[PDB]
Amino acid sequence: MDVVSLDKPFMYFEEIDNELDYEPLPYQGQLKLLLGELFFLSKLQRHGILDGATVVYIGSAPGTHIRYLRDHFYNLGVIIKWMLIDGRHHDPILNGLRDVTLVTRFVDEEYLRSIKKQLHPSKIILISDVRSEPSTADLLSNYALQNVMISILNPVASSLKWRCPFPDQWIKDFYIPHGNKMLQPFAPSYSAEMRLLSIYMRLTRVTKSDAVNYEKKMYYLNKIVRNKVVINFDYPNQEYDYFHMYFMLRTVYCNKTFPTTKAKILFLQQSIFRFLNIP
Ligand SMILES: Nc1ncnc2c1c(I)cn2[C@@H]1O[C@H](CSCC[C@H](N)C(=O)O)[C@@H](O)[C@H]1O
Repeated sequence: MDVVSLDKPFMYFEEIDNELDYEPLPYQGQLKLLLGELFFLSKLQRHGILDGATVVYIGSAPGTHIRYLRDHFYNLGVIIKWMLIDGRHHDPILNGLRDVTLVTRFVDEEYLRSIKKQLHPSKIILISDVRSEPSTADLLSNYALQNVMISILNPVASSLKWRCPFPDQWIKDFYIPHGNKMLQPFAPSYSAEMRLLSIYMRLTRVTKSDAVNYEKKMYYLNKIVRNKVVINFDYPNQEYDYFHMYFMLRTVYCNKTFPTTKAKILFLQQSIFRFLNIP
């Protein structure tokens, strides 16, 4: 790989500072979700709004990584209830947890109102990973449903699956919430997916020119940036994705104390990799 010297990685989409013309690990998907959700929920913990909340995770199955998320905050003493809702069955590793409610159901507008009624007036934190390759109509239907989740559940914060439809497959302008577009390390090599993180809802219009901007910015990120070795980085692995993961994991809280920040991140990465069975 090519070498580079960086003070920090790109954390949000807006920070990508170049574009490029697009051209055609074990269980890496669970690692991608676990890191982004650790990042999101740790930010909410820093703002002091996580304690006492109920996390409503829609599109959670199988959700093997969710067991690590729940165990992490449970051992920190943070009082969290989990509600995992998906039409498919969840990973059996999520069984036998009193603070984790497993729901086998595809959500619609009617069911969203019923769960809001039963959880009201407790704080709701929404995590959505719903999907269906998907067509642009599928994405528009998925993103419409995510808007319905927010307008009905009225969460204090939300993390939404966000991949803009490709410009050559455009159908119609649509609206998404305002928020920060978190970038995902260990995503597929040329994925353009991000997580929309919002702390509360004003809607924002997405156009075909935005789709072009997304496509070129994310290709430059995947083709150029993520194939760099950060030579100044003090870490056993200097590849950019590990550099990126390192900066996400340093916002994570820990019960154990460490002599250095590097020792803390190294412990966290080892803990995550072992649970996900990554060498
Ligand atoms: N309306 C809905 N209500 C409920 N779940 C819905 C929908 C719709 I539309 C789609 N999904 C679900 O989203 C998942 C996408 S991959 C998750 C991956 C998961 N986050 C993991 O950790 O492995 C599938 O499991 C699918 O069943």
